[PDB]
Amino acid sequence: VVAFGTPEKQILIEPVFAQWIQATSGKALYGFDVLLSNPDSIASTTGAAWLPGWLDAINSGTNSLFLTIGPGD
Amino acid sequence: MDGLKSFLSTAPVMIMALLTFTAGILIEFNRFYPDLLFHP
Amino acid sequence: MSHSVKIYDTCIGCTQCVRACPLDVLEMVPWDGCKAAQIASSPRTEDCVGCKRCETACPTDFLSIRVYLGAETTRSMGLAY
Amino acid sequence: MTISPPEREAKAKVSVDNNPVPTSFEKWGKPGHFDRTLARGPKTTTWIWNLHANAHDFDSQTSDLEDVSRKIFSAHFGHLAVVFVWLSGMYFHGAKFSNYEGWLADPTHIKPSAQVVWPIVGQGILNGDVGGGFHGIQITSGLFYLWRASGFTDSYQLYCTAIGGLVMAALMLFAGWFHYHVKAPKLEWFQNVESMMNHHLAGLLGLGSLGWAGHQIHVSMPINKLLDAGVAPKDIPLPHEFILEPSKMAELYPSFAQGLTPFFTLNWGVYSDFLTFKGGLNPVTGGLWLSDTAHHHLAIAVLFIIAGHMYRTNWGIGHSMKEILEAHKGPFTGEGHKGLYEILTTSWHAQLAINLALLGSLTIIVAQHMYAMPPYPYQAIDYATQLSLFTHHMWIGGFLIVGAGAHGAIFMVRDYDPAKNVNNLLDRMLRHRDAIISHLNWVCIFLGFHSFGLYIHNDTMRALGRPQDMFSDTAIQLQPIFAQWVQHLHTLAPGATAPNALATASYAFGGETIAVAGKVAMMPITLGTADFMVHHIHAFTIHVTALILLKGVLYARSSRLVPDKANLGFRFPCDGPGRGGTCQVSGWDHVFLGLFWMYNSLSIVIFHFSWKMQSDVWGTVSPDGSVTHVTLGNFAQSAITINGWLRDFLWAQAANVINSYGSALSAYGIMFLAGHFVFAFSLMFLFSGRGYWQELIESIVWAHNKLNVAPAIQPRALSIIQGRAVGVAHYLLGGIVTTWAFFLARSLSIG
Amino acid sequence: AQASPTTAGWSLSVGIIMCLCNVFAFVIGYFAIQKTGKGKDLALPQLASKKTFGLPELLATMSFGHILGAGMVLGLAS
Amino acid sequence: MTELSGQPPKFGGSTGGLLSKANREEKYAITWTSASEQVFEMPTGGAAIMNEGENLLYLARKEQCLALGTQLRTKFKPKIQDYKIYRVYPSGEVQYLHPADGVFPEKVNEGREAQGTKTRRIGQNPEPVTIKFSGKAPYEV
Ligand code: CLA
Ligand code: CLA
Ligand code: CLA
Ligand code: CLA
Ligand code: CLA
Ligand code: CLA
Ligand code: CLA
Ligand SMILES: CCCCCCCCCCCCCCCC(=O)OC[C@H](COP(=O)(O)OC[C@@H](O)CO)OC(=O)CCCCCCCCCCCCCCC
Ligand SMILES: [Cl-]
Repeated sequence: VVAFGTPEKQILIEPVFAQWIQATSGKALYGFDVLLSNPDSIASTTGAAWLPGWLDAINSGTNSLFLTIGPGD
Repeated sequence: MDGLKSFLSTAPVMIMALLTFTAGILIEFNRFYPDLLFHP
Repeated sequence: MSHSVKIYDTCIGCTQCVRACPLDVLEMVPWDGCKAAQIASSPRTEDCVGCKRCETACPTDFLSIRVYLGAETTRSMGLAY
Repeated sequence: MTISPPEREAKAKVSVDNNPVPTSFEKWGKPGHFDRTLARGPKTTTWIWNLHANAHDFDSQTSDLEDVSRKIFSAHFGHLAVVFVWLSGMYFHGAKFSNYEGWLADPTHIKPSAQVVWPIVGQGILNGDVGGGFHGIQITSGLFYLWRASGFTDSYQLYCTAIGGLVMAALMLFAGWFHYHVKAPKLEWFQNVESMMNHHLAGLLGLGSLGWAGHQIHVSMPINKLLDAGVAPKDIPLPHEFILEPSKMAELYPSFAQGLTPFFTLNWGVYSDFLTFKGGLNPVTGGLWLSDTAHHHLAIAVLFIIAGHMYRTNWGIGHSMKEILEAHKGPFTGEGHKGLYEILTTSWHAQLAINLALLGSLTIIVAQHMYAMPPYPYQAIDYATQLSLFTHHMWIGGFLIVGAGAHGAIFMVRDYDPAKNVNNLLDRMLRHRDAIISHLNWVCIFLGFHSFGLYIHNDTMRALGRPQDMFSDTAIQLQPIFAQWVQHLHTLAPGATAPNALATASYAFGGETIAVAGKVAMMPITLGTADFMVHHIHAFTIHVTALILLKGVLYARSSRLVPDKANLGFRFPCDGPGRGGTCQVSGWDHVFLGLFWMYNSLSIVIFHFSWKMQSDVWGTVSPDGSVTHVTLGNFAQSAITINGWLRDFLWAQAANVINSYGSALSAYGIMFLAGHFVFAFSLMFLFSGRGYWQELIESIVWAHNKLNVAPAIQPRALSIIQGRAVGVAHYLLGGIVTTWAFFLARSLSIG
Repeated sequence: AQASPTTAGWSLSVGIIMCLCNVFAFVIGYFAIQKTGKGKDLALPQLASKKTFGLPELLATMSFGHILGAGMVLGLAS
Repeated sequence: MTELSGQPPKFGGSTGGLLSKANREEKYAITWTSASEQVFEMPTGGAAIMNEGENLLYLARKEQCLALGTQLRTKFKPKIQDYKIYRVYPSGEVQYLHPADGVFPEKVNEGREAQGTKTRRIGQNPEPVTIKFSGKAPYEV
């Protein structure tokens, strides 16, 4: 489909499950708002001393901590 | 005759005939309705 | 050295293994376990090369003659030098 | 009792059976009839594969040499029918689906195109703009050039050729049916080798080139002379108008005024107007001179017609081939050729091996001759056409050669009689095959070390920053001195050793740089250290292929390991794990390995050709005359290392195939990936073994039994020999398709 | 600057060259042909040296004579 | 065993014959009586001529002698079932090998002792774990 000059007809499956897992650990990029990606969550309202640093690391696109994924992945 | 029928009914003739029928179906369906990546 | 050639009690005495053997490893000896009243024997396994022609020939449901390859000698390696 | 003609014996050596095989359709409905082992019934899926493997094995089907000969004759007829259908389809697509007339009107500013893709699922992008508003796939077969050389002008002539090709195919088909079922020639008829040879040299080759010389003089040459002058194809009279108006022939060639009298009175010189010997190329079109080719075909007709008289048939004069064979025997060869006439008249595989060898060699010769002496108009301008035809004829020749080795081995297994071969050539070669094969092995090792080893030395020296220690024209030179000397002799031939030749036979040996349009048609092809190394690589690979195949033939009967191999047959997997393991001892397996090695050799040959022509030949000439080659003359310094071939040849020139997406050449990149895939796929069959696959089939069959879907024809893993056949077939297909895509994309992208 | 061919056959090309080559070819054929008289078609009353030993021998040696003669004519013609 | 007689077959020579092993290690001999001078296939490549009467031939291996023996007994008009095969050592010692008791092994014969016999099926061999840390395999017990 890309050879014939029509790359818009690609079957591109979004890896929704791994993105959702990333969200559960705090990755807000996808907007799933589940567990550590939701401030109201009981999993995130614990006062865990690691949570601010873990979120700050996992939500900056400057490292290899849960690299953003797409149909290629 | 019966031998010609038994030959035209052999496995390669029948499998190529069915493959041709299915290819015609798919090619024509994509001719009149192309680019169906998914259902609306 | 040599390979090991065993003959089991499912032998029907058809002798096809002896005819297949290209090195005269096998013989037919009298027996009473089958109708043919004969069983295959391997009295010269020191000449056996292990080409498995006997096993190819055996008709019984899984072979009644079995060749287990063992220690390699110049006779068993089919060497002419 | 079908259609019975009178007789047609003509009081000749004809002897036929009136109706041995009756016509019926029932054996069509019984697949496997020709083999006793298959007529019973398929119990395992192996029966299926065998049904295709023994289809043409007529020897294993029947013991009557006469029936085998009749089968082969009728199958030859059916094969000619298939080829006639193919050629007629070519002419039909050129007639009704090609821009042949638009191309003829302006060949320089247009590209040869046939086959229009149907616009669907986006494949309509494959209809690239070839010129004059025409959109299609560009063809590299060079059909348009052969057609312009023949004298074609209208699509209706090509359509008539296509209709005639269909009719000729029907003729060949009916002839095969009639000569196998009705009048079937006896065995005694095929064994007249003197008669057959006289006819083939005189009637097939001689009369063929005679008739084609007639057509070239009457149709090709005048139309091509009018095309080269620019009279335009719509204004040139039809070919028959030159026969109906001999004044029109005299106005183009005044020699036609004097009539046939110079021929009958041996006054041939006045025929200089159309019987010429110029030598070089046409300045307007870059091809060979059609008058030179007409004179050539005329002399070839003369030579072949004369040669068709040496052998004796019914009238006493001639030669007995058995006599000539039996006469030749010396102090080194005992009885020489005593017994060869008998095996070359009762064994089909012997003739087949000889003929495959010579035909493959001849096709390689055809590639190497047609590239440097472009016989067709505007052929050398199209580097894609040139490269494509070259590599195609190369591959065909190599395959025919591998088949020659195969059928030599088959003859040895099936038709060898030791009583009929006592102390002759065959006997003594079998008696010193150890000497032969050991020396060929040593030559192969010496060639591998002294060709590829030079490349490895150069890679290591260059990597270490030691260019002065390399093998190259600028360091340790390895000059192809003898080839350079022969090139120089060729250059000086016209006017000296070739007085009546105006120009050199091929400008690849030297001379001016003949250029048509913006591109260079042909120019001298210099030879240096890199050429030396590549040529010795060619020598090495050809010698290794010959080693494998010759060993396969010479030991197909026996070896020190397997002394009774002749009883095992031509084609068998092994003779056990014993004796250390005896895998691939058969002649068939030697053919199997020789296939890979011929692929290796020919891949290197075509890579050498492509790179050398892109570096030191093809290019653009300026109005000043400056030649800018396709890849800027990079061969001499890059083709001396393997990294040079990986970077400047493969990696560099692969840029067109990979970026072909979204363009008309995208199918080439697709087939590129496809060839890579099939090559990788073959490695599963070649690297594994039947036992694993059968055991896996066991569990899959158990799962079928669980749901009661097990088939009555039990699934069996591919046989050992079949595993290898699948492996080699897919290896060759994948690799050749990869390089087909690579070559076509690269050559079409460089304009 | 091609090969000149005598200009017209008249008396020199024929007889003096062609007939002589045919005669000498007939001599060498009568001297060296193995199966002299056994063709499917036989020869009419022998007498001289033309159809004395078979139509096949005569025809083959006349063909060879014309080969020799064409060679001679074209060669000496310069 | 004693001495071996017979005439060498008519043959001009091959590269496939005996090597250093024949003198250094062991060799094999096959004798047979032929009714006439007839051509046969040499197991080492080529065609040889056997003579009427007795013929002795020296080969490199026992399998080569047995292949020649099968060819003699299967490919000749009056079949030759008379060939005897011996193992020849460089000490001059000759050892009669085939056919063992004067009778081809394909057919039964009295006075033959069974060897390699196993009084059970294949599926009745013991488990290797039951015999590990011995030196035996399940077929050797
Ligand atoms: C093997 C996996 C695979 C899958 C997932 C797809 C999927 C798809 N491809 Mg693709 N393709 C593949 C392999 C695959 N392809 C390969 C190997 C190639 C190389 C040859 C291609 C090359 C390719 C091209 C060139 C194109 C596609 C296109 C398409 C799309 C067209 C679908 C369509 O409408 O067709 C037909 C739709 C149908 C419904 C046909 C079925 C009709 C049946 C016969 C009737 C049955 C109905 C039944 C009676 C109803 C009963 C209901 C029941 C409840 C009672 C589709 C989403 C097209 C596209 O544009 O993509 C968007 C297109 O142009 N593919
Ligand atoms: C109503 C609009 C329409 C129009 C404008 C066309 C136009 C065209 N069609 Mg199409 N087609 C249509 C409807 C239409 N079709 C429908 C509704 C179907 C679904 C059944 C098809 C399925 C179809 C096929 C399979 C083929 C065409 C083909 C063709 C072309 C040749 C016509 C012909 O009869 O030659 C010859 C016709 C045929 C060879 C097949 C006739 C099609 C019938 C309906 C199906 C028969 C196939 C058979 C049941 C199973 C295949 C086995 C095989 C050995 C035949 C033509 C330009 C042919 C083509 O593309 O040429 C290369 C062709 O192969 N069409
Ligand atoms: C109506 C025509 C007709 C009929 C019914 C028969 C009948 C028969 N032929 Mg015969 N024959 C024919 C035409 C015909 N033939 C032609 C045209 C030729 C010239 C090539 C021959 C030459 C010939 C030979 C040499 C032999 C037979 C044999 C046989 C018998 C074996 C059955 C068989 O062929 O298996 C089934 C065959 C098929 C289903 C054919 C499938 C297509 C094959 C695989 C390839 C097609 C290539 C094609 C022929 C080439 C031209 C095609 C091109 C125009 C596209 C059978 C009774 C064989 C025999 O004696 O049996 C022991 C045999 O050796 N025939
Ligand atoms: C001058 C006489 C003559 C000619 C023209 C041929 C020609 C041919 N023979 Mg034949 N042959 C002859 C005499 C002749 N033979 C005799 C006397 C014998 C008995 C010993 C044989 C026995 C023999 C065998 C055993 C075989 C052949 C085969 C062949 C074909 C293989 C070559 C090929 O494929 O090239 C290219 C093919 C072509 C160009 C096909 C066109 C030629 C047509 C069919 C005949 C010419 C038409 C006719 C002469 C009138 C047209 C010319 C006129 C208008 C001026 C070939 C067409 C092989 C075969 O069967 O091939 C199918 C084969 O197996 N020949
Ligand atoms: C080193 C010696 C030598 C060499 C170089 C060749 C090489 C060649 N031979 Mg030759 N052959 C040889 C020895 C040799 N042969 C001897 C000693 C004899 C006497 C028995 C023959 C008799 C022989 C014949 C009768 C023919 C050849 C033909 C050929 C050419 C085949 C080309 C081809 O396959 O294309 C395509 C094939 C063809 C155009 C014609 C195919 C002819 C048939 C199919 C093959 C021969 C059938 C065979 C004689 C049947 C009888 C054998 C047995 C069943 C009794 C080829 C170049 C053929 C040829 O055309 O010569 C120019 C051919 O007609 N050979
Ligand atoms: C004039 C040439 C010629 C002749 C007439 C023969 C004749 C014969 N050969 Mg031989 N051979 C040839 C060329 C020739 N071959 C070449 C060029 C090679 C090198 C590859 C061989 C190597 C060879 C071997 C190794 C063997 C034979 C065998 C045979 C015999 C069985 C025929 C057969 O294969 O069954 C039917 C044919 C087939 C099943 C072929 C189909 C499979 C092909 C290879 C697939 C190719 C795919 C296609 C080209 C490209 C891919 C497209 C795909 C996706 C559709 C037969 C008498 C066999 C034999 O037993 O000898 C007695 C055998 O063992 N030949
Ligand atoms: C890159 C892959 C590769 C290589 C290098 C080889 C190597 C070789 N093949 Mg082989 N082959 C291959 C792929 C390869 N094969 C594949 C895929 C197949 C399956 C089809 C085969 C099947 C095959 C067959 C059937 C045969 C060969 C043959 C040969 C030998 C030819 C003689 C020769 O070239 O002299 C020697 C060349 C070399 C050893 C290449 C390396 C030399 C380097 C440059 C020098 C090394 C310097 C020094 C020694 C390094 C020492 C390091 C130090 C620490 C000790 C050769 C050793 C033929 C043969 O045996 O000919 C006699 C033969 O019969 N091959
Ligand atoms: C640059 C070329 C380099 C090669 C020169 C050295 C030649 C090597 C072998 C010497 C003898 C062969 C020459 C006499 C040719 C010849 O026939 O000699 C004569 C003799 C047989 O001749 P007869 O007297 O028997 O002639 C009667 C014939 O009708 C026999 O049927 O041949 C032999 O003695 C057998 C050995 C030949 C096999 C040796 C070939 C080895 C392969 C070497 C390949 C080199 C490549 C050459 C390049 C094309
Ligand atoms: Cl480099």
